[PDB]
Amino acid sequence: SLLEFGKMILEETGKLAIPSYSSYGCYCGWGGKGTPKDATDRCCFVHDCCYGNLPDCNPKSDRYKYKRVNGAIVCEKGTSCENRICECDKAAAICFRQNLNTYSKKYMLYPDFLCKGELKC
Amino acid sequence: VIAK
Repeated sequence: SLLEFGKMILEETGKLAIPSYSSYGCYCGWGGKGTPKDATDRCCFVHDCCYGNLPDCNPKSDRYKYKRVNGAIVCEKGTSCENRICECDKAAAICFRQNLNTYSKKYMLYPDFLCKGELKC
Repeated sequence: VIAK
């Protein structure tokens, strides 16, 4: 659930999920269209696509459990939806951390009309 | 704590 993804973000990047990742580029927070504007935005695009392969689950509200062996994210066994939601989130966080060095403030609150074109998952 |  969003509860988890967001604390996972915070633990990983050091930034708060809502301001920093809730409205970035074209795909972070409201995804529907356009070309992702960067790494971080692409992370969100792969993330939205990951949720996409789970039409019968509920990403934002279904809670899963996870632990850290050392720095590593390890998803604990739950329902099949929960394990798979957890795997999509783990990816996004790592993806966010691997591209922190190019995170740009100019893509915060990015206007909708500047997101043009479909891109296939 | 995030998005959508």
